Amino acid sequence: AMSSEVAKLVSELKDAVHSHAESQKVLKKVSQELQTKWTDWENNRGPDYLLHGYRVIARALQQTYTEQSMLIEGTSSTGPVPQAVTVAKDAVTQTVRGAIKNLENPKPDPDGVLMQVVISLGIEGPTLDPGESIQNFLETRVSDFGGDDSDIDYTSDIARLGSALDRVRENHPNEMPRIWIALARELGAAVHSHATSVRIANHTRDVVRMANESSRLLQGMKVLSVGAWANTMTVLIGDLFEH
Amino acid sequence: KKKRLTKADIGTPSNFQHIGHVGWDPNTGFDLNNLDPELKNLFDMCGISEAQLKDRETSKVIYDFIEKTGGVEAVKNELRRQAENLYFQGLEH
Repeated sequence: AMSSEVAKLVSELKDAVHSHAESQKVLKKVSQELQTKWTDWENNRGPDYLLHGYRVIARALQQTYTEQSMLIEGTSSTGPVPQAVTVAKDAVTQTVRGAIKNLENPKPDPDGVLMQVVISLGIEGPTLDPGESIQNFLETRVSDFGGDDSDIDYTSDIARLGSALDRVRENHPNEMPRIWIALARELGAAVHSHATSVRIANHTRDVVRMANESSRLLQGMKVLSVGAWANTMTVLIGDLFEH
Repeated sequence: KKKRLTKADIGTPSNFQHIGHVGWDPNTGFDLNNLDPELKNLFDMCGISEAQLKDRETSKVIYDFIEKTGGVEAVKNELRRQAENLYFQGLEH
């Protein structure tokens, strides 16, 4: 770095490489904390883990609600509600009532892969690059949650949602937050109902202050790496809604 | 069947593309394509350069002030009040 002009090249790249691998060290420590805790809490505290997992999700649905609330254009209906958004809002209610149904009123056997996926959509979807395909996201997630082996066919539900949500995402981008809030309020009710019915089967109530811990560590991850957070979110989701 | 992402995969990078909190990344600064419009508008009224937004040391100090004064929400509400004030003040009696 003798010259004035190579020393800057050296310095800038020096810095770029170091503070990258520095921020990786951080993330790794936060990850390892979150890992040992959840591993223990699963293997020890049994259904209190589960109970807190719902609340960590439940908290994350409310967060995307209020976050996406502040992107909506006008709460006023300024012209006709476009076709693509009516169709999107309806698909939200249908896919969610049906993820509710695969789980609560099945046909011989309860399955929760559909719940899991739309939950990941609800928390992680609003954080995706606008360029990301909602259809593709949903397809990738039925594999990541099992799905291919499972004897329910989801291809109907996925194409309902992916088609509707992607049409808005490309054709009416400023209306997407309207759909995300809808998705979150239905999911938020759906989850809180699953949480209260799983409470009925003998439990330590206020030690699910785990929730404030995980949502502390997860909030730290999020500002370091939104992507890493979305991955560890979908890990939590994968331990939920099963049996 | 097995879920591809288990507890040992916690913190591993997502194979998907993500916007980033308040449209800010702690190594690359503010993603300028996915910056919020009303936040951009604030930054232009402050003369803040695109190169200052994309610089790590300075974007942190912007990010942190924005969090200090009540998150992006307060900023949005403020530019919005200012616009409906500018609406009524364009009216000539």
